[PDB]
Amino acid sequence: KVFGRCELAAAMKRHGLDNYRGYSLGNWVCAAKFESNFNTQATNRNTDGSTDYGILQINSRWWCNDGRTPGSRNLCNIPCSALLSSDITASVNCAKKIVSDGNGMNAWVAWRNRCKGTDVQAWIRGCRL
Ligand SMILES: [Cl-]
Ligand SMILES: [Cl-]
Ligand SMILES: [Cl-]
Ligand SMILES: [Cl-]
Ligand SMILES: [Cl-]
Ligand SMILES: [Cl-]
Ligand SMILES: [Cl-]
Ligand code: NA
Repeated sequence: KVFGRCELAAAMKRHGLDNYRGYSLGNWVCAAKFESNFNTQATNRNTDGSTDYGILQINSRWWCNDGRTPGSRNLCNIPCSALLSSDITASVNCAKKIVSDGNGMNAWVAWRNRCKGTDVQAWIRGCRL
């Protein structure tokens, strides 16, 4: 599913990502935009053979199992394809564990390079929330 901007914001808010670990909702929307373009079916292989899945491009090296990432972990105890559902519950819950790992949203390189230090609340502007 390709989410609408405010549609995704509302879904993330509902799931408690708004100000999770102090990251206002706009951070998560901004991140999702540059990770997946709001597409739950997004997948991208990394240089190391691991793959990123879903609206928040969660990595198979550490967080999910895709049957093909050698010497990887599965810290969110899920098959990676579960993250490609039109529903985002698995993504959001796994993201809560990631952003608590110590690095915050710097875990998402695209957030650090494209969202961090910007006016991220602009990503929820005009949204009814
Ligand atoms: Cl947009
Ligand atoms: Cl694997
Ligand atoms: Cl393969
Ligand atoms: Cl594991
Ligand atoms: Cl959802
Ligand atoms: Cl933090
Ligand atoms: Cl915000
Ligand atoms: Na894995």
